[PDB]
Amino acid sequence: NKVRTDKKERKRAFPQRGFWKKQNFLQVKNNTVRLAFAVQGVDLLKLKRLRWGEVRKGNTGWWTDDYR
Amino acid sequence: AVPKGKRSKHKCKQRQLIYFFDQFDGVFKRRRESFYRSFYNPPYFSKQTEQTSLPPSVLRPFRFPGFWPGRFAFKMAS
Amino acid sequence: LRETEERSATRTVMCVTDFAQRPLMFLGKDDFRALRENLPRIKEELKAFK
Amino acid sequence: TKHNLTYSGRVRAFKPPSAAQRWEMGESKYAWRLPIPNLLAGDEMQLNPALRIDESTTQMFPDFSKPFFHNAHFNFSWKPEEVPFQQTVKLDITPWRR
Amino acid sequence: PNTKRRIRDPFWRRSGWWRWRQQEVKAMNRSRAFRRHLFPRFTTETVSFVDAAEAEAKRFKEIVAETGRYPGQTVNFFVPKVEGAKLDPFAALPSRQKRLKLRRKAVREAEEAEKAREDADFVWRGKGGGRVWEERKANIPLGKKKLLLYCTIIKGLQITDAIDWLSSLCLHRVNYLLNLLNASRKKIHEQGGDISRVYVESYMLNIQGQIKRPQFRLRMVNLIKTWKFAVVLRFREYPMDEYFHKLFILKHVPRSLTTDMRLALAGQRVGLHAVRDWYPFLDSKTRFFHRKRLKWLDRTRQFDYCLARRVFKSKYEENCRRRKIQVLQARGASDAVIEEANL
Amino acid sequence: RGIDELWKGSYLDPTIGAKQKEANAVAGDAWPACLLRMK
Amino acid sequence: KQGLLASRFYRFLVISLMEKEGTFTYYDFYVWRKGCLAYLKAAEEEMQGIRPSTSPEFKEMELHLKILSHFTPEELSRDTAEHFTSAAIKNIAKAAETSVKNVKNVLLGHAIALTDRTWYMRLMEMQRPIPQSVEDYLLLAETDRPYMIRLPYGEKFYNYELEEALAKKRASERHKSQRDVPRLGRKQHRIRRLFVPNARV
Amino acid sequence: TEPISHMQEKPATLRLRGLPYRTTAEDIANFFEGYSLAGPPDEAIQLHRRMDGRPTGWASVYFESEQEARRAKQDKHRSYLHGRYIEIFINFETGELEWIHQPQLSENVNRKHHGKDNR
Amino acid sequence: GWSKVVNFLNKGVQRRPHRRLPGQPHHQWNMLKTQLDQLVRSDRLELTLPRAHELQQYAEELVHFAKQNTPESSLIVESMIFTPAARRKLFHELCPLYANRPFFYTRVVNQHRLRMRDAAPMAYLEFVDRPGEIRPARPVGFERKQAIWEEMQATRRGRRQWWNHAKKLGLIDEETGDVISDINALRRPSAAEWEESDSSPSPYKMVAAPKRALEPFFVDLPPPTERYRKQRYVFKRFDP
RNA sequence: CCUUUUAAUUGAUUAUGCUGACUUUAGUCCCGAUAAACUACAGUUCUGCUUAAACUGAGGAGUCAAGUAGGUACAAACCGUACAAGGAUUAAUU
Repeated sequence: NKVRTDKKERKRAFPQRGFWKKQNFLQVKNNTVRLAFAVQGVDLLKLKRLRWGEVRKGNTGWWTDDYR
Repeated sequence: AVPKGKRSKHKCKQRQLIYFFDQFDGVFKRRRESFYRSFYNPPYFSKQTEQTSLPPSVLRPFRFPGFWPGRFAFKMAS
Repeated sequence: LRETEERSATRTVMCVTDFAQRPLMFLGKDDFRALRENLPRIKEELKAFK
Repeated sequence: TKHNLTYSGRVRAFKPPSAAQRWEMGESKYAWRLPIPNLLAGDEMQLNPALRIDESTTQMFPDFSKPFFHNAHFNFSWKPEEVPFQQTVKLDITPWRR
Repeated sequence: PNTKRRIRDPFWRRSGWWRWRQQEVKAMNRSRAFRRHLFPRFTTETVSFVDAAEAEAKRFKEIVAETGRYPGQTVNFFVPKVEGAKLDPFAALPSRQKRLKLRRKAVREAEEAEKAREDADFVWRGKGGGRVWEERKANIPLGKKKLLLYCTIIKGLQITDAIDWLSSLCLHRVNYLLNLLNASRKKIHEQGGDISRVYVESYMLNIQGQIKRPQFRLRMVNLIKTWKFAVVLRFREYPMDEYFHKLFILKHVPRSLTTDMRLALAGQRVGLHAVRDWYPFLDSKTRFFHRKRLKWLDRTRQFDYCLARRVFKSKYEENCRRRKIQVLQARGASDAVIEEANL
Repeated sequence: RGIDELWKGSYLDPTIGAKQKEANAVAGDAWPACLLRMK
Repeated sequence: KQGLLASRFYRFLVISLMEKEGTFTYYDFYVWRKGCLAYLKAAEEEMQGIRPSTSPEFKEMELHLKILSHFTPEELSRDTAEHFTSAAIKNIAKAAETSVKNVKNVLLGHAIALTDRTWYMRLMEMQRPIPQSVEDYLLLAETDRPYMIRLPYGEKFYNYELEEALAKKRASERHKSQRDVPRLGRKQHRIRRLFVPNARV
Repeated sequence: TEPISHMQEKPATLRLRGLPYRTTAEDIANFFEGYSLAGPPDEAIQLHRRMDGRPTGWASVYFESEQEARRAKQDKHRSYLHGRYIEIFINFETGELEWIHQPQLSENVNRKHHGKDNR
Repeated sequence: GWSKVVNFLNKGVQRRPHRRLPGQPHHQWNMLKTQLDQLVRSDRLELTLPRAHELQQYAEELVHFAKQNTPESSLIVESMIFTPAARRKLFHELCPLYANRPFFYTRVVNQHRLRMRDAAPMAYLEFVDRPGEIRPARPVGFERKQAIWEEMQATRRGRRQWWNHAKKLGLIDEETGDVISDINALRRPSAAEWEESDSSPSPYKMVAAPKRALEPFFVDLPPPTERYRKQRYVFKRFDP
């Protein structure tokens, strides 16, 4: 829990090889958010991928740079 | 089974040196050799670090100017 | 800030797509009419190759 | 984002039926064919529900005499008379007896 | 891996590594290492390095011990430190970092003074000398046993060589040492030290502690530890004479420098003259045969240690000066600005 | 109609600028008890 | 008269800042600054037809352009201040006959331009009003302006503006005593609470 | 010293990658038509070969000035030659020693709680 | 551990002809087939050095059997491949591209760098002679004949060193004892070309371009590699 | 200082002593069950298991726990989140 009263720290004292990533569930959630934004005309994924100080209007990118 | 006595500082130092040589000749020399051979190719450019990394480059710097016989920079144009 | 370029949508064309609307091929009126004219021989060729 | 997202750990949104979906004070699914609604509509509104069909979601009409799904175009809890007689199959729970 | 690679053992060998054999073999090795040196056959003086701050501290403490009073005291006496005391009896003396700063100041002053001394080209100085920096990094989550490995790797190497070494290892927790090395190199360069002749002379590990976590098991509760350590590195800028004697005479050349030379030659970024220019440092074979040639020329008394040292120093300095002048010219600076930059 | 008074003219008002917000935020002294006793 | 010119100058500043698409390099910064200076000169021409040139702001824009003119082409193609050495900045100041402080001001202006471009891109994509004055910009930037990108594996994101701001913030906040600050879990001095003045009244 | 390989000081250079096996110095010169090289093509264009003479796919092209080299890079980067678009790089240093400014290395690499990548 | 134990435990041990991947044999075969399909679709894959070395042989087998064009080899290729896109790419691009290549259609390049996260050595596995390849592919067939002819004419050393091979290749003129003059005389139709047994003013005429013909109109769509995209990794939050 | 006195309970290599710190074992044991790709011109990797309808007059067949366990930037932070009339009759405005 957030108040750190449980005993969940006991297992973390032992090594484990890896952990499940739940990518199917997380991608479904992310795409739901993306659809909610996109129905209103927002490209959340593009915004998240933009470089610092980079401006791209519409659905444009390196390919637009190449062909323009 | 358990140790019958405490290992001494002298023997622990001996083990330090032996394990250093083992790890050196087993891992570190090889990794350094591979690293120095990789310099003959352009540095790796991870496409997942595009958002923050520099643009791709091929040039590898000459890092000892006191041994460079050529030009260091070109005069400003006009 | 949101203003962009103005383009001219003046080139009539037919688009063929898959089940997901992904484009496969574009045909003009001339190509469409040529295919329509050549149709009858195409059926015979299909029957022969079957 | 509006109500297309839940802003908590809730995964599946629960919404009770809307007032129009209820029966009392709800929207009759054949009122668009009545005289008074058409008199009030004038040229501002068109009441025919066929005009609100989303082309990118609905499927083509099937032949009623051949196997097809009910959910495609009916959107109500009954069987149209235009669909032919259907076979009622009752499970054979004791085949060994016969 | 090769599965037949020869892995070395410092204490045992098939050929026989008993203590008497070690004595004989290391006598041979010492003799060879000493004979590897070429020495000038004529010099004007034998100047040796001294540290004024350390000498003054030593004399101050000797006076305190001999007289029981501070130098200049006539009535009161020296008061040693006791439990809870907030006054340092040797507060008047400089700290170690202050002594290092004074050493750098003295090195700069002597460097400037040597440029106006006659016969400065025929003076022997020796190993020690030059500027020294001491850089510390704390909160490293590594233990003594691993830090000893990682520091034994880099001790005695040129700074760029050490950085390449530690970068090749692909170890997450060596990023602390790499950060320390990068920051130290940047700091020395900003202060005006020649990165090309900065070496890691020594290291020191200082424990800070260990954070303990419970580990619950079948019949007992254990405590697993995460270390907390600090590393202090000593960087030294070799004087030009020492740099010459190391790289040119003893052929102890940074592998980073040699790799840069080979890459330049392979990519044809330099002229064909570069091959003979860099022959004394390029490869193992060239270094060995140039050492042989130098030994023969010295034994025939055709080689001149002082003239060779002067040529090497002048070439190095002129290359650096050309870099500075041309980087200034790349900005479109005026002739007055360029001239004033040299004063 | 009247509920807007909870945010109108304040820094939560979306229909006004920063200078207007600052001007609205400026305020005087609190009513002294001496003057309050005269009311 | 002057108010309309100032408002239109701000509008032109924002629009010309956002015109360029893709990365924003020092060359793009120079082009945008030149456009702003030319706009100011044309506004002065209009004013005299019926003084911006003599203003310290105008002189500072000229100094910024002069400093930029001493950037090498590769420096102009760069889009971050990560690899500008102190020696390089000193040489730029020497060549431009200016101060290291002014060169760093040029770099800080470019970094602020980058951050503003990102902020404007996000606001425009979400269809939110863009601040239309310096006052609105300052009022909104205290709560809405982006400052960093969070990266995996603990790698650091470079912001010249954030570096400077964090250095200044640490300098100001350092050695600010917590003697009279009530902190959870620390015993309080009741008598000192009774007689030491409190500035929040 | 007339040959570029013989000069102690090299003109501004560019490096080209993506060259098919058929590529020749004359083809590279035609690709750079309209841009001033440091000399005749036989000296300005130098294809890189291995010990057996097999093409490496990499070429070095010398120009008369850094301005012309950068203009050529801008104009021809990702342009086509024998059906493959070519990548162009500067291939000379600034003299500022930017490598001294290394980025801060992560001290919190939590490998087991981050997504997969080939960094 | 101790590094010398590798030598100790491998003293007198043979190398496994096949590197074994994790899991059971059916899972290993499925993984190899999936990665072969992806390699066909992408023309190059960044893998671990051992995995590239392992998948190379299956890539070679795929190309070798796809070229043969018989029902049996077609069924073999079908058993090797999964996706229609991979099938189309193989048969319609790689087979014509390798029509005159006898063998050795792929290459493995050691990157000489260890992967950051887990220190895994890295490499590329790529089909040869494709645009963007790491190094240029050597020619085969008449193109190889032309390359050798040019080398022979370039210098006398080349003539001596290719003299005997040139006789078998047909580049030596028996009448005069020298190298032939018109190398174009050795041109012959190749399987990759369209046999001509089948033997400009239109408003929608296609325009010539290096790889595919271009339409004389514009459609506002990104390239296929950018049309559909998603976050590469959605963060999974730690639960304390 | 010296002198006299002191009830100090006044001298610790040892009580599997007590409270702690820090070494040796040792860089040793410990790493849970299946995984790939995200592309130089279209697409549909493989596997384990199968209640995944969310108005159709019906609160969508439970209880209990999380003293708020699936919100939110590759965050073990800050901020936000359970509406019984479900509020957007928002087929509106543009």
